[PDB]
Amino acid sequence: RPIIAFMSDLGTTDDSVAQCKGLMYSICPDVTVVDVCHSMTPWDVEEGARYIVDLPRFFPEGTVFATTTYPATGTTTRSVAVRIKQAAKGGARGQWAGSGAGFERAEGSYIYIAPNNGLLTTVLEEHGYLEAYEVTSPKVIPEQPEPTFYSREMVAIPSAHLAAGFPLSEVGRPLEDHEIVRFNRPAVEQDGEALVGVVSAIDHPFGNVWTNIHRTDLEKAGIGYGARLRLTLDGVLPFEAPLTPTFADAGEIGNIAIYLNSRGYLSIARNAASLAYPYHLKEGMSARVEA
Amino acid sequence: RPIIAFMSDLGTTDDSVAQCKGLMYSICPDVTVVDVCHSMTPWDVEEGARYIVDLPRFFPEGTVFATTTYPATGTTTRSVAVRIKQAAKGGARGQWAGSGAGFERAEGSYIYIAPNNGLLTTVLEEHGYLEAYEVTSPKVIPEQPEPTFYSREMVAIPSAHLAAGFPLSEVGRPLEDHEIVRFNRPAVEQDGEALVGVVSAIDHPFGNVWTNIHRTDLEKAGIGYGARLRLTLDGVLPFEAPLTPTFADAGEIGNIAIYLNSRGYLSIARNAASLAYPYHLKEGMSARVEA
Amino acid sequence: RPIIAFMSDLGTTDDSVAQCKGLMYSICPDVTVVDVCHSMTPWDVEEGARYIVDLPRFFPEGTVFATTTYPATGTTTRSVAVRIKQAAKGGARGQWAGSGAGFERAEGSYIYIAPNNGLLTTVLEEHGYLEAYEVTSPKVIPEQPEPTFYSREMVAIPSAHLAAGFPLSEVGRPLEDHEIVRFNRPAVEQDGEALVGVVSAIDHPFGNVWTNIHRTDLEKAGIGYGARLRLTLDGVLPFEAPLTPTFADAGEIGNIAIYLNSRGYLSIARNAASLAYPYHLKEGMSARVEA
Amino acid sequence: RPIIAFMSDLGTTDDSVAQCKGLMYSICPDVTVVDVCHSMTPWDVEEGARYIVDLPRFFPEGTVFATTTYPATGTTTRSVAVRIKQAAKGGARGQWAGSGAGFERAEGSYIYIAPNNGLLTTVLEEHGYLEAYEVTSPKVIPEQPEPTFYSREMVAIPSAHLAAGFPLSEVGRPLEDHEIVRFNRPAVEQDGEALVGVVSAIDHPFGNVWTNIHRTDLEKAGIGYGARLRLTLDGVLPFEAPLTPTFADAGEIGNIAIYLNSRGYLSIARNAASLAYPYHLKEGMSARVEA
Amino acid sequence: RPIIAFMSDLGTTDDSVAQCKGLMYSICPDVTVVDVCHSMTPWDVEEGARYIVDLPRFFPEGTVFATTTYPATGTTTRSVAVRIKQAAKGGARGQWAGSGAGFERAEGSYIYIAPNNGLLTTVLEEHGYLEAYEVTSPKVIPEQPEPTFYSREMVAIPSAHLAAGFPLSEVGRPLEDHEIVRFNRPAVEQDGEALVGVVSAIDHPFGNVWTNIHRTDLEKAGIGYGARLRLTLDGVLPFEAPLTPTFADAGEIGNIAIYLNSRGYLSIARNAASLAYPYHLKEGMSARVEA
Amino acid sequence: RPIIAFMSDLGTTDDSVAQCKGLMYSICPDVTVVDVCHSMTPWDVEEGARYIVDLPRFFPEGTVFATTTYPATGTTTRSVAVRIKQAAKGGARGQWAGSGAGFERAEGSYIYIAPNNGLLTTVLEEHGYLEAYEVTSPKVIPEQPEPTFYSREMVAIPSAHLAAGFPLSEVGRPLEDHEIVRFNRPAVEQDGEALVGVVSAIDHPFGNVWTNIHRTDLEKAGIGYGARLRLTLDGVLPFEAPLTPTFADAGEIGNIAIYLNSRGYLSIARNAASLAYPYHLKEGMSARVEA
Ligand SMILES: Nc1ncnc2c1ncn2[C@@H]1OC[C@@H](O)[C@H]1O
Ligand SMILES: Nc1ncnc2c1ncn2[C@@H]1OC[C@@H](O)[C@H]1O
Ligand SMILES: Nc1ncnc2c1ncn2[C@@H]1OC[C@@H](O)[C@H]1O
Ligand SMILES: Nc1ncnc2c1ncn2[C@@H]1OC[C@@H](O)[C@H]1O
Ligand SMILES: Nc1ncnc2c1ncn2[C@@H]1OC[C@@H](O)[C@H]1O
Ligand SMILES: Nc1ncnc2c1ncn2[C@@H]1OC[C@@H](O)[C@H]1O
Repeated sequence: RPIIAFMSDLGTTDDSVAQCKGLMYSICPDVTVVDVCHSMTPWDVEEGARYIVDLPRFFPEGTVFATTTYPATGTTTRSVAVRIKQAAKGGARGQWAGSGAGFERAEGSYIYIAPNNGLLTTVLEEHGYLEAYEVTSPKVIPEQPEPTFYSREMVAIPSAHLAAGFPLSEVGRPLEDHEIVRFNRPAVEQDGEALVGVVSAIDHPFGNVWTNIHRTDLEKAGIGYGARLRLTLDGVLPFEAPLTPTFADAGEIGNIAIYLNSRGYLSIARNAASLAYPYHLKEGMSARVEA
Repeated sequence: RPIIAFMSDLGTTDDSVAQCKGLMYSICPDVTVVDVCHSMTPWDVEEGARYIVDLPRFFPEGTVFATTTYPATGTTTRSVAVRIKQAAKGGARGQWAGSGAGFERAEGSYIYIAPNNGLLTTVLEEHGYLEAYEVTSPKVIPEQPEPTFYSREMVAIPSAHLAAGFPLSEVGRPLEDHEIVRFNRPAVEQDGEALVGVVSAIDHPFGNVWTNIHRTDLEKAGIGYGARLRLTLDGVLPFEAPLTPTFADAGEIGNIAIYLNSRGYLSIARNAASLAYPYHLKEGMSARVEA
Repeated sequence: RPIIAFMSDLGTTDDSVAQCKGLMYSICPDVTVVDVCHSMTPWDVEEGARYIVDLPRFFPEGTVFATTTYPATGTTTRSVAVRIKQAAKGGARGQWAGSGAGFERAEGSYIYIAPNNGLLTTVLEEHGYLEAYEVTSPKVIPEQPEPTFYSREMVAIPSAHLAAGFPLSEVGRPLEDHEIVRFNRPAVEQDGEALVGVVSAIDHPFGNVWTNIHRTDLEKAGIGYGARLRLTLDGVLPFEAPLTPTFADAGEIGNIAIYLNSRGYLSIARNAASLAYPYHLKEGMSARVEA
Repeated sequence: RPIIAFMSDLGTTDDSVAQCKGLMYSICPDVTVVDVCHSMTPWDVEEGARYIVDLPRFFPEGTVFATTTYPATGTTTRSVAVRIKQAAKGGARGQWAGSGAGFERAEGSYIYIAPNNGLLTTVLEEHGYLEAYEVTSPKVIPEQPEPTFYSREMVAIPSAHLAAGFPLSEVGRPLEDHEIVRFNRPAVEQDGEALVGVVSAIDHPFGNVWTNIHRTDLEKAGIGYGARLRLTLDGVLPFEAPLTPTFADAGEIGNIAIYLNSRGYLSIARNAASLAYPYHLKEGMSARVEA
Repeated sequence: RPIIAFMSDLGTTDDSVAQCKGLMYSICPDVTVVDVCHSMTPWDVEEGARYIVDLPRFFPEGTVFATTTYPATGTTTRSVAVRIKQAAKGGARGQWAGSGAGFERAEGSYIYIAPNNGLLTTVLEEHGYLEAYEVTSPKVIPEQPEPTFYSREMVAIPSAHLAAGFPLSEVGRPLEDHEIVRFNRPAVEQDGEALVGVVSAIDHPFGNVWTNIHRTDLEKAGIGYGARLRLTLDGVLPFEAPLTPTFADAGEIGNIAIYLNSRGYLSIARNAASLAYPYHLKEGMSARVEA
Repeated sequence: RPIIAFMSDLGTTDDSVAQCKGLMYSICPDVTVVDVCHSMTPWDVEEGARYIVDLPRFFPEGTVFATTTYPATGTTTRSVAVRIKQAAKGGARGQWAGSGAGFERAEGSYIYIAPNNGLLTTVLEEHGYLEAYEVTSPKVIPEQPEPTFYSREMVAIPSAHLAAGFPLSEVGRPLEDHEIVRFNRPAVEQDGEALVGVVSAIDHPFGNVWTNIHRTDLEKAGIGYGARLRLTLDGVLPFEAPLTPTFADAGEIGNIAIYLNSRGYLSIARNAASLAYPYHLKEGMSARVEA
């Protein structure tokens, strides 16, 4: 029962994803293809990273993550296939996912395959890796790859072989760490008592505002649930609420909640109302938080 | 062979649904997860209800419906899990779904699990139920649920246990009928000869206009197929057409068709043209029909 | 391991696709339903055709394509079910899909079931067919089909029977060629030595512009890779670039690439930037190319 | 004391109109320049005609109307200057404008100067004319006119000379009637009992809907104030109301009023609410009235 | 040198305002018509009132304000014409307007003529009046007024007569105070020591936000310039700044300024940037201020 | 008969402009106020400059240009009042404006009064100046200026005094050239045979594209009417046409015209169609022209 969890920038409007999947079932008949999402901003590797980084703990060990935005499609670039180390806890607390105490996931239990364009930056940062290979073997990629469709040729296709039991180390040569492209993650800076970050994401479809200010950034400033915060967005929008676990703690529908999102990050929202949408709050806006 | 049909407000733009599915495949390795849709207006329980009420007769017996919009996520609230009674005939004529004479579905064959926020109102109204349980057992939900993600913790996760054969009566204590939250459904009023309802939905992607005026409401003012009807929307934009089975009966493309939709309700459309969109017709607009 | 690849105009916003899938699993329990897309412009048979024409080669043999926009729903019209002949190579070079030299598909290995409304025009043209039948048997369609939902009644339900091994020739009588509705595709017309076609698609989500000017139209005009092209769109907007295999060949991010798409047609893009969106380029705009 | 009323497509966003006015005050120091409007759809002669046809009876005798959209700017074309015959009664009843019994205007009291591109079609149709001259004399136009600004050179400038008392017959040679460009006006057709016209204008800023069905057309099918009428727009959106003098006769705010507008034409509106805007009703939509 | 200052809801897109002006010049040839604005939300008497209430002090004595939105056009309603009492100081400090110490205006120096529909509510409140009359005399209005155009018939035309020296008291009978329709203005309400009002206007084209919280409301709460204010808008968006005289006091371009507008009310802006537009702030949003 | 030509950023939607004008008539009873435009992008001094720079030749000598966007309102900044030197020819040719050979305007014949914020940069660059004074005298400005309305206090008010004959040199102290704020005009660069500039303006309401590439830039590259040009916009849109005097020279409606606009600058448009609007071409886009 192999699983490919499939995240791409291919959209939901044509047969692009179906082509990949058709090939996945062709190569790995017993595969279950699980869509992550296909609507990421094309070529936004940092956004794509966000949709794939917290996946492992939710999936059975041995799951293969075929994750791709491939702007360098048709070039001599080749994908990277990595076996991660830690599946890694997560969420507002830092816990295993599932009922009871959650599913503890073994180490070295997930493979990601992606363009080597930095899409896996946070995956490697947060999970670490045991081994990483360039995907070159004609056994797992086309000998004549479609130039404009490396997401299919260099990710979907080899992902299905990996899911089918194709040995990871046989995809091509091992890559040294410096050969794995990374994008830079701008740090949350200490600017006084304040933590200064950005709006990392508008949380669709709700219009919640996600920051790159992590629980760990907060914990080491002393900020926990109950702490009375000023969260300033866009330089000019204080917001003031206690840090609370959830939206409803804000009381009346529409009230401001400052909370920790399911990924573990400082967030702001309204209670059963959209914060971001009516006021056109966007990713990239500044986010400062002080107690 | 078990099936969970999954309806949420989680959107299709990030890994939220994928996190749920990964846990569903984790808990119930043989499961098939069928998306209903994930694009409902967040927190709009009445709209979510529309997407799930007609589902049972389409699905194999034993299907679990994991249905969720969870505005009260992170609160002490707990989901309700119900075995419905009748799968119930549906459509313009009221029939079993499928080839030949349709597939008759044994009673008690489907479980819904949902926030106990009234999402299941029309499910219970239309199918009845045999048993209802609060979902509280740590065998089916996290001991430390993500405060902001009860749709995962309190729906997706225990739905997978239910699909995996976890005895329904073991999820929590039985709920009495008055403990199951219901929303109020606006009645269709008789106003003289007229029937007064509402545009209950714009039928995307076609821009057909669905009202809450049922066929039973029509055959109460004498109205069957063939009847010249006047249908006014938003109080001002009126329409005249016979009540016909389908769009093409309007004749020319763009012509107004008044019909019964596939859920049995008085609707208005253009034949192979959008009615709602050019005129920005919206859900919530008054709808009056008179013969 | 039966597969139904499912392409409809049903959208992704309600339970319509789920109703179809439920019945698919009801009828063929071991089936895997693979979504192609569901977001096509309703009733645009030419567009629906693009999303289905090059599917066969990507899918395991025996795959059934359930492909439907059904504007004549509720009429006396009946679907056509065809077994196509050659699975047919594609891409910018014309190959079999997959790793290695790709995966050859035996002839007569795929069935399409569709409204008989021309949706299968390009499938038949490109693949040929071995047998075509009207879908009328109450073994495979409802005796009382829902008038407004033939996509489910006359495509979804019967496709599942076909996926389950119901003999194709027993679905109804054989259709002669002339009985299979076709749409006409406008030809690429000559104007001096310029090729005049149309923008056949904006390739979402990338904003690439696809024209109906094929590789054959080009190399029949002595235009090969490396050729300096002037591409005018909408009779106004001119672009000049050499013909190149892929986007990154344009050089800097945002530079114009004129290339052949993964479907084999003259297309235009910005490199890792969206061309169509900032300029509000649309399907149906004229496209003129010249050396 | 001379007045030039100035209607152009020059917009209100730059100094274009101001350049015209400066020259108008330069040439005719005592002049009063009255803006009609400057926001007409560029090059839409029929729309510009609407803005100028009803003007004469409102203005003191001797007023010059400088009316211009000039798509043929910079060509050998020359403006036409005409002394109209009758100032003509107007409105729903047809009357002189002003207090008491209105201000009767002597015949031959108004001059229009315009591109000879049909802008004056309805002016001539409704007022008749006494004399018409091509505007060519270097005493009233630049010897070296700005190619792209004939609205200034060939309208604003000579209009100011005319206001300054430059003899009209001295502007150029007389034009014969066939040399004055006219546009074709769609006739109002009798279709059974119905009258078929068009939405001739959306009446901004109110979103009232003006048709080209005249009161004379109405009192030809027997229709006067009080008559229950059915009015359909865009073929599909029909409306029923008595024909009433004014909006408030509809009773409640938002209620449909069918009336004769201030230019004598069958119109539809809501009472103190916008009709056109919520429904995106547009000029050019068919309009059928039947009693 | 008679002046009519003209404020209507007639828009700037057709000949409506020009028809009025033509008649104004017909009746009072030496008149200067000064446009206030013509773009007010149709029928929004409260909004119309804002554009006219502080005019008198800026205008030469004897100016007539012809001020009209006329939703009850064509009814038995007649306009009111009033001579106001004190021309009344204004601004953020309360002064006479002009160079030097400004220009004092004699009392009883201005006439407003308007629908009797409350448009003059704040004019009367702020200025008082010496005399008020119903406008009925066929000397100043048409005997056959155009039903849909009372703004012209019952405001424009009679204002020109008044501008021309037609005795005010001869326009019709005197109206008692109670006969002059007033609208109610919602009060700034107390909540703790916070002032709760509304966004009374988005100050176009700047995107400044004007509230109905007046200088008096503030310094009645012990809020003076230099006071640190928290201004929450729409019950969501918080801003903090000291109260300052002007925008540039915020410092950097784009910084928040909370200030008193040139009309004397608490307002909020970005310095030389638009506040309202990026945040889609609207008139009618709640505005809460607190020290 | 003094004239104030009045250009501001005050908009057309409230009483702001009327206040200024009221004061202008108060101070200079016999004044004619001529609106330039009031809809400039607030605080965009370069845009405002464009609306005022070519004004003088169109106006009678002695005209006063009250031109203002005043983001530094309420500060210790004071306006500059300048008497220009050359009225300066203009247009595609470089000619005097008016009928015959045009109105030659004497030198030193126009005064501009503006904030000293660089709004007059091009005015001074193109016309030169004879004298310039800071506007400080309480005879021409308020002693207590409205902080947020320096466009009225420091421009409209003193402009009316200047129009009334108030001696220019008495407004305040002479300013040295270095005290007159200028904005930088980026030069058109010679990059080969090419002239590289920008899109300086979208020419509303037509959607023509104006560049800052001047006839003088062209003449000294040898480019005149008839020259076959490639005009590349936005780096990726060649356009190719001869440089022609006017739009119609492009032939068919919608054809590309490259021409010299009425201000003397290289421009591109379609013939009686909008170039900029359908494709969302904007100011600030690159503009290269080569023969
Ligand atoms: N204009 C463009 N530029 C660069 N890459 C593009 C592109 N359009 C699609 N792709 C890539 O092709 C493989 C997909 O993943 C997508 O990122
Ligand atoms: N701002 C908000 N307020 C309340 N509930 C929210 C919310 N954002 C997401 N959810 C709920 O979190 C679980 C999802 O199903 C969603 O309904
Ligand atoms: N207004 C309309 N006119 C014609 N066909 C319609 C329609 N709405 C839905 N359908 C068809 O019903 C089956 C779906 O595939 C869809 O194409
Ligand atoms: N649909 C409508 N309802 C009510 N009044 C209207 C209207 N259209 C224009 N007017 C009024 O006619 C005089 C103008 O001032 C305008 O307010
Ligand atoms: N938010 C703002 N910031 C700076 N100046 C502003 C402003 N709103 C209006 N003005 C200026 O006030 C005088 C007008 O000319 C305008 O430019
Ligand atoms: N692109 C274009 N094509 C044709 N005429 C145009 C044009 N832009 C402005 N004008 C005309 O130039 C004089 C104005 O009145 C306007 O109609």
